Amino acid sequence: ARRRRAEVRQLQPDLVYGDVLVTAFINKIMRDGKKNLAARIFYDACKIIQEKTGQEPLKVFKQAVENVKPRMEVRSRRVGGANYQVPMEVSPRRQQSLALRWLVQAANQRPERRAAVRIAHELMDAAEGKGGAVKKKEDVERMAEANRAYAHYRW
Amino acid sequence: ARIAGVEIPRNKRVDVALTYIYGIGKARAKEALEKTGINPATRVKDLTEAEVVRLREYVENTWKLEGELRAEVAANIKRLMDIGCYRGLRHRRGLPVRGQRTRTNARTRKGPRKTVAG
Amino acid sequence: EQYYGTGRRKEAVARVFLRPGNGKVTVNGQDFNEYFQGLVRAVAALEPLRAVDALGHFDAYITVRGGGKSGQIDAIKLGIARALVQYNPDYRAKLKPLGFLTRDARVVERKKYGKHKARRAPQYSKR
Amino acid sequence: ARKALIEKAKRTPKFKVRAYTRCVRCGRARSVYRFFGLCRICLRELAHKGQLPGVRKASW
Amino acid sequence: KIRIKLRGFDHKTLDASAQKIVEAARRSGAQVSGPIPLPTRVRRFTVIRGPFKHKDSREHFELRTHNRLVDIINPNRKTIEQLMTLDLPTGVEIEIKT
Amino acid sequence: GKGDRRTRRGKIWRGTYGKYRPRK
Amino acid sequence: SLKKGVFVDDHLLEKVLELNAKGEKRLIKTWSRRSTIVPEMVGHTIAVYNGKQHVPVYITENMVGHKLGEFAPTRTYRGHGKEAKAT
RNA sequence: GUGAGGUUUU
RNA sequence: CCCCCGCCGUUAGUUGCCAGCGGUUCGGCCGGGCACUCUAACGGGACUGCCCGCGAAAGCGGGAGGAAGGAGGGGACGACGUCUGGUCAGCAUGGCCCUUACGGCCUGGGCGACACACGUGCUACAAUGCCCACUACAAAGCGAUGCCACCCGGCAACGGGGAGCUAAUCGCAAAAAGGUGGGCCCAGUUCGGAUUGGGGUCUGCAACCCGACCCCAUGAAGCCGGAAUCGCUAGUAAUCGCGGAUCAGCC
Ligand SMILES: [Mg+2]
Ligand SMILES: [Mg+2]
Ligand SMILES: [Mg+2]
Ligand SMILES: [Mg+2]
Ligand SMILES: [Mg+2]
Ligand SMILES: [Mg+2]
Ligand SMILES: [Mg+2]
Ligand SMILES: [Mg+2]
Ligand SMILES: [Mg+2]
Ligand SMILES: [Mg+2]
Ligand SMILES: [Zn+2]
Repeated sequence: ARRRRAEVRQLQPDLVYGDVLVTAFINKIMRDGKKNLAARIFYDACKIIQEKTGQEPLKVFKQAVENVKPRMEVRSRRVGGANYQVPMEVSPRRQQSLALRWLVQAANQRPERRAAVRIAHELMDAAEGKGGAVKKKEDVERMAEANRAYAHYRW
Repeated sequence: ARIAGVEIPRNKRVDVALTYIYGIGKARAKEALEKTGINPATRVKDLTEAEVVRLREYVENTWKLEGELRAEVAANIKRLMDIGCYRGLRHRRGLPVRGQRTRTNARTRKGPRKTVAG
Repeated sequence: EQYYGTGRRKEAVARVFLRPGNGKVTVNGQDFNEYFQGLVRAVAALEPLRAVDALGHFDAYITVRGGGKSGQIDAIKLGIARALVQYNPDYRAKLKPLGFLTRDARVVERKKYGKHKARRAPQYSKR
Repeated sequence: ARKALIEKAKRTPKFKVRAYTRCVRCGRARSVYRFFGLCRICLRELAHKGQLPGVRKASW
Repeated sequence: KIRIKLRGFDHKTLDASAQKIVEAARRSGAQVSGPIPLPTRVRRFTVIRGPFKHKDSREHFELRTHNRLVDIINPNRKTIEQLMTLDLPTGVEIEIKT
Repeated sequence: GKGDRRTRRGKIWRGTYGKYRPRK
Repeated sequence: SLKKGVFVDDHLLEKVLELNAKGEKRLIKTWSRRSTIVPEMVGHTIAVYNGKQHVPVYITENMVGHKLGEFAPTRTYRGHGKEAKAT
């Protein structure tokens, strides 16, 4: 079953600048357990996280908190005739985690030759606040609280 | 930036564009430049325009001309069947000839999923 | 300099060496950015010292032997925390309010039968 | 054969392929050891009578 | 002083020499210290239990090499005698080094 | 790569070092 | 990957070379191919177990350092097909 | 106040 | 009740650290320590035990607190029984035939034959990967006809020695991204890759078709896949890194 509270999945108190919120996003950027190649993008790169955004090297994501998180989407449906289980009264932890796993591939899937552009393909989207999670909150997250037909099937 | 060979990889590093010239590889494009003094991290386009033309005779001294040893790929198969050996029809039936398995893996010289009826 | 602190992750034989001096943090023959160079978790080591307004007047070099690299940093976060016996372990108002008093015991789990790499196994076939 | 496969291999041993690294009492030649001589099957029905101490069950 | 390769079967029966030469050599001249531990060389033979119809899930089989050495601080005619005139030949195969 | 003819670890996976990349 | 010692089997090293003493018929029965074919006599026919049965081999002066190991017909592969798949 | 295109016997 | 793990006064002080202060080649090196350090020996070692709420009844939220917590952690462990499931490709045993033989006798071939078709291991779709200066942070089994630093001949695959070891230093091995690196510039491209016929070294009767594949030739396929699968709950995936076991390479 599932009737049990979770674990010590809250990682660790880190030491660089605090900021356990985006160190987990570095854990989303990295693959194959590789360190000192993903943390060089966020920390050791001194020319792409600054000199282009205008200010504020560490807290670029001020714009990438207020209006970028995907929150509200369907869980899972079987043959389940016409439920449309969008609204759901969703959770802030899932709201953060869908951003942390859905704001990743706007730099990996979008390549560029330069070793200073393919990294911080994402930092301009975080500083400006654009990408694939801005139109999605207007497409998917604005079709639940306006009118009246879907289904009584909830849980 | 013209090369010693024929197919130009369009202005890359001297370890890269000079390599896949026929007759040249990793251990010839790596030692053929450190003797002449070119730093292997530089570009073919950023070479000296005299090093463009004087690094061409060094390649064409000993080994046989481009396409001729590629014809010796088909001619060595001819000379091994001096009496019409069994290795000749090991070659000319579309399969690897070392002795790999050919129902699974080593699907290369066979046509990929070409012919079965059932 | 020789203290009670023995922080053993990664089967690292920990011998931590510190006394009141002048420098912030030292290591065996290097200067904290050449031997510890390579992991970002080594840019700020002395968390039990800097957390209690006792930042940088300790020598804090080591003789630690076993395993890899970041368990030495865990032997600073836990090795200094066991090595504060000079700074009076009856001081119970320096490590208690912060979320600090969980000890490093998370070791990598061992390997079993029918198995490649410690709970990775071949799957079902149904034929 | 079943009985005299031991005496079949006791001719002059030639060289370092087709090794006669066989089990002693039965007719096995698989998973023998340079500390036992017996095989993985005969350590089960011989060393678990108490006949061959040393090797035990660890199970940690 | 001298190295003596102590190999016992079980560590209690190896303590029947490592705890008998020592307590038989402390009291009358040419004293002795306790045994330092050599590494127990636990072998690994993790092989299949069943003869034929047993594919995976095999049992661990070890082989424990219990070994120490006792450091005497003076050898003489009343302590080399205590190495070879007392014996409990049930868990002991020792050697004497030079 | 492991399965390559000559890489850094292609000598490790296949057993011996190369005639251009020796031991020392 | 051949070396300075070109090995022929001691069972079959000089018991193929009976021709070079006087001169006899153009056949002699050797067995192996992992042993090197004899370089002393040339031009004649050497009987050998060629993989399937004892059928001879005949050189035509084209071997300088070529290996005889490509002479083994025993897989009489007629062609493709005849599978009866999905089993 | 609510649920199935829906199955065959080895 | 049987151990790993985090874990100590006592710990043996052949791992021994100038940690005091010692002197040194500036490795505790060396002619006393054991104060700080394992292997392996070991007995103490918290228990929702105390408090306040839910309760006639232990289930009882949380606090103190330590090595950890209310089950300290994984692990070690496998009921009465099922499948007339399978084992003579162990052993003994009933039984069919074979004992001038489905036995041995002698060394080439075969299990790696090819056009397929399902899942199991290595596993690149590139600047986040990569032949590339480089030397390290080593958990444990290995190794005296074996490992083989240094010292070699080395474009070397590897001849011939010796250094240390009848077996924790001496040497295994290289721990891997640690590189503060120069670059490979959106590329079907040094990201990536096999089949290939000639030469040079073999440990080995001998490597072909059944040596590792060693610099060489040469590099076909691949930009993340369909009807929804399937190993994974916080030290769990994932590349990376080490040894055996019959062991000469290693398939
Ligand atoms: Mg090309
Ligand atoms: Mg791990
Ligand atoms: Mg039915
Ligand atoms: Mg003490
Ligand atoms: Mg439990
Ligand atoms: Mg069955
Ligand atoms: Mg079944
Ligand atoms: Mg059956
Ligand atoms: Mg293509
Ligand atoms: Mg191996
Ligand atoms: Zn047996």
